[PDB]
Amino acid sequence: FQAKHMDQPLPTAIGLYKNHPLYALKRHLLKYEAIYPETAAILGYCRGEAVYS
DNA sequence: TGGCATAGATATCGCACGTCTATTATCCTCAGCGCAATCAGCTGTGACTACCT
Repeated sequence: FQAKHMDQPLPTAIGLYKNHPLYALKRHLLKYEAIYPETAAILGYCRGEAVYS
């Protein structure tokens, strides 16, 4: 099931990345949330925005 | 027959509305210091009495 889920390239809507464990966009990060490491792998690009786990 | 203007279906991000929890100061009340008019003991005054000449 995890392998099948990873087969999805990226959702079509930026809003789908909000508070999503597999999506986790940049703008949606809360006050206490930060990307570590800052050199993490990019899962994809949605409308110019990089996707991180 | 072939390329592109234009009408249809579908979301989509930005903007505003309803709601909550934070991680270290403020406010009544009592025992101990004061200020203002009587009253008793210290001090001053008058009289009793032993002592010296």
